[PDB]
Amino acid sequence: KNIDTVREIITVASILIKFSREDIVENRANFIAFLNEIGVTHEGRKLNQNSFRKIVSELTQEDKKTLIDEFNEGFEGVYRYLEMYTNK
DNA sequence: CCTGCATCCGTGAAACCATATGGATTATTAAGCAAAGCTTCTTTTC
Repeated sequence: KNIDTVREIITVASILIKFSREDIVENRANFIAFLNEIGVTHEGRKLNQNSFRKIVSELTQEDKKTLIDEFNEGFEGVYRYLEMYTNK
């Protein structure tokens, strides 16, 4: 379904903020322009801000859990250091 | 002067005035923004 399109969204976000290029995620319209030029596609077309908030909105809680769990896999070296000093 | 004793010092187990002043705080406004809502094009139904 659309869940796979969201998977490529967060994966491109993972590469994007992983390679020290941050400022293009927090602003939204330029980010959607970036996603449209790299050629992601939900239902045969480009991405609208309404369409973006729908596809983020129309979404299941367990799938969201799956997406953040998949997202945390690249950022493992940060989290091991993060929790090694919090084992109280 | 140099051999010979003493010791002793270390060492561990008040109030105000005045005057700037600028930095800190508050108000005030332009920008912007997410969310909503027209307007037309497809898409699905009988």
